Amino acid sequence: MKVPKVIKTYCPKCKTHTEHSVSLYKGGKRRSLAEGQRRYERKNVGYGSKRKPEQKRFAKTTKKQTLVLKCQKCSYTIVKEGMRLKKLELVE
Amino acid sequence: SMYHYIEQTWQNKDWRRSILRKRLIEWRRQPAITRIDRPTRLNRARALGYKAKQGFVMVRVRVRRGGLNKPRPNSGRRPKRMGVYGYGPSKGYRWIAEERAARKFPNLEVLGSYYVAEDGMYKYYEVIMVDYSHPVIRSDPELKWLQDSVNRKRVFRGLTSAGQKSRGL
RNA sequence: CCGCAGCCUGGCGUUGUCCCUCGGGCGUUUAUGCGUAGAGUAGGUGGGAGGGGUCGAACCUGUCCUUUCGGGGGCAGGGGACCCGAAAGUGAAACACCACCCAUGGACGCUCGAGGGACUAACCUCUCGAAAGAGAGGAACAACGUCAGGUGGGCGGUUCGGC
RNA sequence: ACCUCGGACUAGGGGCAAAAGACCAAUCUAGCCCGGUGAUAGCUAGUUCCCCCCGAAAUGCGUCCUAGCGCAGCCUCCCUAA
RNA sequence: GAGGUAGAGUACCAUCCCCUGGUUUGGGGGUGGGAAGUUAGGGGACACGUGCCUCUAAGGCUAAAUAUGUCCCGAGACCGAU
RNA sequence: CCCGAACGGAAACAUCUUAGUAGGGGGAGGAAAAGAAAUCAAUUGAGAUCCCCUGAGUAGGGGCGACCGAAAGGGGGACAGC
Repeated sequence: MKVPKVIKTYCPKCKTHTEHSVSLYKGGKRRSLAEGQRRYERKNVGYGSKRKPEQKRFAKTTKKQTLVLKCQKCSYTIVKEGMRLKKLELVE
Repeated sequence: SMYHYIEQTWQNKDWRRSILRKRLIEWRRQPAITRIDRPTRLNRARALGYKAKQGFVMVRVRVRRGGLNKPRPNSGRRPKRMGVYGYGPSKGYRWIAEERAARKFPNLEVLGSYYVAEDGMYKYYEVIMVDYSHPVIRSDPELKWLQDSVNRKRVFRGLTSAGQKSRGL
């Protein structure tokens, strides 16, 4: 697909339809020392089999594409619903 | 208070260590268990109540460093309990020191212990060892408790200071 | 699917002393600096118009080194006492004193590397020696412990869909 | 490479095997005995007094699920409700 | 009022391992470092700082209050010779 | 007091749990152990330890799965401290 860089949509803080910056969604860094991460080593310490099952088989060819819009007039950022696509082209 | 100054030289670091290294070598020639007529660092022994009155004695012993001397299993086991590296003898070497030391002189009893030197291949400790059958200590008001049986062979059940330490009180 | 022995490598400890070339430093020892306009070496920021002055200066005369030989910096004697301005320029001035930074070199006690070498006193191997102790070769390595990584059906538990 | 006798040694995930997965006490694809341990069975057989009333299903969906279970439908018993 | 004493490879720290709820927080050990010590230290749920509160280890030793039937008295909705 | 299991459970099973029990080794006594806080908790309080009832399947742990599982306080017993 093709999507323009700027889309006039509603801004919750601006309480009307405003211009926005549109870009793909990117996951953040794993951010070690998380509670869900801390227990991993505390569960991996000692002797035993691979404590947590890990996925090895993959079925879906692609992954869901998500749109991220930022509200220029108030620096707000909104999170949109995902969708399955080949590759979301950001060219206007 | 010499005992205050004995470790003033040897508190954490002193060139005294070079001298002991010489003593360290000769002790390896000495038997793994032996008797020394006068205990080394009285600051500990007297701190454990040792009295130079007739009826006490000092013993030195050495042990090998490393993890636990545990065999690999052979039957059908789950991976959890079958690894080997990383094990360690749960009860401390300070504790183990008296044990073999205790067996040496069963007609006596153990009170307290400490190391005095240590290299990368051996640990060297010193242990108070008391005769209770001596007709001297038999009449002490200050240690009349020992006349009872229950004080015997204690180190094997871990009622010594090390045992209490191993139990983490 | 994996796990654990064993193996290979490396780190740490048992680990000592002389070093040796170089590259790093640690706490020190010191000394070396021109885009233009200008009395002229303003390298860049500070307190600072006072700093030096028998609590030794201006002047010129040489021995000497260096540099964009521009020019400044260090030598005592000849000279027994004088110069910079708060005054003229510079997007940024005082060779007025004392500080900080960049930057060049050597050295001092300590540390790490590219490493290399040497020794023996550790330790190891062997022999003699009743013991005690002695001698011979390697060597701060090796080996051990511990940790990590690579390998690892040598051994251990397991699954091996459904219609 | 004969045969055999007396003594002795090698222990089970081991021992021995001029090696057949053979033998190791009649027990050998992992010996025996005793203990974990009254282990595990979505399997198989049995389950015992009388009378009387009421009185089914063999279907749907889900399930490493079709020799079982969960939610339904199908039963009985009780109470309330008008 | 003045002065003095008051327990080291111990605390504590990093790492590996063990276990317990102890979890970025507990205790033990191995390994490596490693203190202060009265004008000391520790503790008061992640870390650090600040105040406030309470204890003083690294040595002892200890009456009773509970664990049990090899045994001895007593009692029993325990069985009557498979 | 050290060493240290599988069986099963999770409808599979490997982390986990079954479990520091079965069992090994050492050493006692008639009881043993432990026993005088580096204890708690929290408005500035209590005052050794032990066991009994609660606190409480609470806190908290874990493919957050089966499951595991405190403490403080209160209420009882004897309450001795050198």
